[PDB]
Amino acid sequence: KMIIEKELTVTNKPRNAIIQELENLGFPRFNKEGKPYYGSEELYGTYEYLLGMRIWSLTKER
Amino acid sequence: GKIKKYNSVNEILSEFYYVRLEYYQKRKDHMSERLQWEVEKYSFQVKFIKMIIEKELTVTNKPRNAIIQELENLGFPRFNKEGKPYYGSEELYGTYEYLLGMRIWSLTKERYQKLLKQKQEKETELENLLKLSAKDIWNTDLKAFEVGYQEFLQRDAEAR
Amino acid sequence: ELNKLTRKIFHPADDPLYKYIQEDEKTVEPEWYLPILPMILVNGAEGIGTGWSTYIPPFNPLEIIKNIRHLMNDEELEQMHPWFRGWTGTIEEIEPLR
Amino acid sequence: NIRSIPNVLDGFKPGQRKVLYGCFKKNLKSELKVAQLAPYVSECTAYHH
Amino acid sequence: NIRSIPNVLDGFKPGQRKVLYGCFKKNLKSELKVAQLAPYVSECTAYHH
DNA sequence: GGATGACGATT
DNA sequence: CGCGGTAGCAGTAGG
DNA sequence: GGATGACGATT
DNA sequence: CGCGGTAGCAGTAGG
Repeated sequence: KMIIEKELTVTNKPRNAIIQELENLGFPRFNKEGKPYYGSEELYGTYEYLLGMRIWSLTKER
Repeated sequence: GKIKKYNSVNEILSEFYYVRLEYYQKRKDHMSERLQWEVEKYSFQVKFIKMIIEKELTVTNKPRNAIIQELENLGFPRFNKEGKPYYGSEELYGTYEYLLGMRIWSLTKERYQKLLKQKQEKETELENLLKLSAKDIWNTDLKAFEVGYQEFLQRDAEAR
Repeated sequence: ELNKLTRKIFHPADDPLYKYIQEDEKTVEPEWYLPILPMILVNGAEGIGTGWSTYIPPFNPLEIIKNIRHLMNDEELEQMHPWFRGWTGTIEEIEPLR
Repeated sequence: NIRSIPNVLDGFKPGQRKVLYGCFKKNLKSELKVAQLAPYVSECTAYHH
Repeated sequence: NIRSIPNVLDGFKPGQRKVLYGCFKKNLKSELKVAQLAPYVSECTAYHH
């Protein structure tokens, strides 16, 4: 949603600068199990649940 | 597959040799084709990320049909599971999965650069390959097997 | 497990080439693999079937490669003799094929 | 004849060839016991014996 | 005692339980011969017997 | 009244 | 293709 | 000079 | 743990 409304841009912007934005927007991390993290490796989880998703998701149907 | 009685060791060796040679030429050819296909794939992925960066192409929203249309109207070829392209316009015709399928990660400059590197490398491969005869490749494999075989003998003598 | 040398003999690159047998609506091993050097002369074989039988003694890989080079260069082949790994005996030819 | 006499090109009898093909399908760079590898190969190579 | 006498809760001896656990790990909705399933289970359940 | 055997997971 | 040996316990059956 | 056995993939 | 039976061919060895 934040990408559609153009409030968030991932095009370019080296992954570090993106991570920062994500954790500065309140986005929690997620490990392999599915457990979240909001504290700010398997212990802390990654943003993979959101950059990992197939570009397909970004189509209205998905 | 026709049972045959060989009258000399060298007869066997020869009848092997020839088939092998043929399949080295064949091998080189296949690797060539496959490689070209890969180069095209990479290239079009790059054209796709690039056209998205320059904002010339937008996938955000726009129901997948309308996107497909754009893609095939920009010249983008389809790709089946093997890796074979299609420009004619199911497994027979291939899909655009090689470009909407890619992880959102790709759209970060770093992934883009990695992609570029991979493309260049693929092309380099292709060029190195086309610069070799069947007997050449066969020879390389042979010497590699010479090293490996020496090591093997060492190990075998070591364990007995 | 696989010997580190196996994938050096049966090169992976040739895999796509072989014609894979279709059995039980499902794909199975190729008709034959094509090693970078005849293996049938490296290990030989023994077998009893119907009407036909077979025995082929092992040979020294190095010799085989030497002759493969010979053919690669349109050169006359050398004649080979049974050779066994780590064997410390002697072999003398008595008649061609003996 | 087919199952007992090898092919001149690789020197394999169909069993052996099924074994190796199996070892190629799986990543056999790490060992496993024979009594498992055999059934595995048999399964993924349509071995009826 | 461990390998011969079952646990009151499921009524399994460790072998049986390994078998079932194996059948759960794999999608056993389609059959396969015993001589393969046994080795499979043995492998993915650390069965040393 | 003592001996042999069934059952079952493992060598 | 198939056959055989042994442990370990509780109770039943056979002479 | 006829018989038996070795080898190997399969029942 | 482990043992045994059979086919099928070419040639060698044993009496």
